[PDB]
Amino acid sequence: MEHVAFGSEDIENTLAKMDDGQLDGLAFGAIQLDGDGNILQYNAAEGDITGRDPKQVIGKNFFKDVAPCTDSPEFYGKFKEGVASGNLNTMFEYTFDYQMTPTKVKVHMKKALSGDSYWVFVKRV
Ligand SMILES: *C(=O)/C=C/c1ccc(O)cc1
Repeated sequence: MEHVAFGSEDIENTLAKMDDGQLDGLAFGAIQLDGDGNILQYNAAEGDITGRDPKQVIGKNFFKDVAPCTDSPEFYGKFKEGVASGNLNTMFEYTFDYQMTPTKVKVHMKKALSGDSYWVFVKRV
């Protein structure tokens, strides 16, 4: 297992150094998106939470296809403001309820170190 804590202030530095294998060792869900919301990476802990197979969701659009319950001002809207402003770093609670038992989570969205992709981090609450 990888020793990085959910919500660490340098989290994007640590994850920049990891391959696909190491992402699967995190204690929390990790999804990497491009500026359009297409899924670039999706780790095993996130599938454990949502029941999605990471190999099937990679390449799909998070907001249009995989997670329509996040297509809302409070989730997708904050993502789009962050992409546009170049500053994305926010934490909030949310409920995932599309094709799954309604599940309360804490979400941390943050821009990647290179500034051209974006992380969504998820843990149960
Ligand atoms: C509501 O539609 C949320 C869906 C969702 C969140 C996170 C995932 O990894 C997969 C689906």
